[PDB]
Amino acid sequence: MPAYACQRPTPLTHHNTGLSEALEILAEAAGFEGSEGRLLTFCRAASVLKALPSPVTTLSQLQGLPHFGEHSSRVVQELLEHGVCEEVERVRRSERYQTMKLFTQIFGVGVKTADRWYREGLRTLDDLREQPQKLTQQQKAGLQHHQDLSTPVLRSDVDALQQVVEEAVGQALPGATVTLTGGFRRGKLQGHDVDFLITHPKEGQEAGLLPRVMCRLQDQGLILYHQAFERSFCIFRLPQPGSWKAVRVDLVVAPVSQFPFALLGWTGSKLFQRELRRFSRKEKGLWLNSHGLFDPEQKTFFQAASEEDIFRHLGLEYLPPEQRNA
DNA sequence: CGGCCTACG
DNA sequence: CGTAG
DNA sequence: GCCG
Ligand SMILES: [Mn+2]
Ligand SMILES: [Mn+2]
Ligand SMILES: [Mn+2]
Ligand SMILES: [Mn+2]
Ligand SMILES: [Mn+2]
Ligand SMILES: [Mn+2]
Ligand code: NA
Repeated sequence: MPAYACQRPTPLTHHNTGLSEALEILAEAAGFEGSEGRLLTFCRAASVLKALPSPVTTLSQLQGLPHFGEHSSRVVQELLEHGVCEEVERVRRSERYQTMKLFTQIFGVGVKTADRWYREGLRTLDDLREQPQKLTQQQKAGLQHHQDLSTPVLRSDVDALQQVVEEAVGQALPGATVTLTGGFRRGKLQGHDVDFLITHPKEGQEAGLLPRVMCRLQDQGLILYHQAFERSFCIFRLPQPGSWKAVRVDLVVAPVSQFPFALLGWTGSKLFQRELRRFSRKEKGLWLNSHGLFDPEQKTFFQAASEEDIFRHLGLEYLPPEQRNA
């Protein structure tokens, strides 16, 4: 088992679901306390289990696995022997965990804001609604739409949404294309939002595109909320039988020269991409982001025509999106 | 021990 | 500060 | 919390 998640296939469904979910609770809780290092170790340990070919049945099967030390091994041991880990359950029921989870779920609220509200004594959404002058416009939108935004987006919803985005994109710039990214591109059947990547085959034609797209979607009455720019974090009105629901949609524009890097970055998973950027820098001495791959010694950017090119540049076996579910 | 991804709005 | 994978 |  290699130490970096980008070095091994990780399928969407696997054989250690219960174990990985428990470690991800501890990862999430570490994030709420500002310990990004502990969050990373628990996320990485969970991801190792997702990549295994069969269920872990005995503690002995953890020896030699990367990111399993005393703490993560004790969690698994308690789950194997008792079906529950007391630490995990204590986190689950804790007021701190439940409230930080509730608050950070709000669009416009991060860990730092949620923690401040927690220290001020706030605990519920209605607490926040009874003091609305303290909220940003973004947070007000996130709170008004919170119920709809807590409802999973179905892959069945995504097709209809892509065609309306394509219509606006085609008026904004004929020939421009829309690609579904994020978790749906990795094969998820549900998600918390829809992610789209927009480009145009003629380099430079994409300049100034996203404002033109947003104006057109807004004129169609489809935009419930949005803030030159190249990323837009929106709330869209999506049809429903006899009504509609609010859905989070992210739109990103990239020049076609950067498209493989943007496709790779926006297809995720989040942990996969953090691990891939870490691997690039620490093992290969190259700097990766969603715009390109930089050699800081020769002062040059790698040209990529495909995701396959990027894996080759980095000396990694190619993984299709459905094996990037770290 | 230091490091932990790397951007844009 | 928020947001993205 | 774990790697290297
Ligand atoms: Mn170990
Ligand atoms: Mn026991
Ligand atoms: Mn998504
Ligand atoms: Mn998104
Ligand atoms: Mn850019
Ligand atoms: Mn996210
Ligand atoms: Na949030």
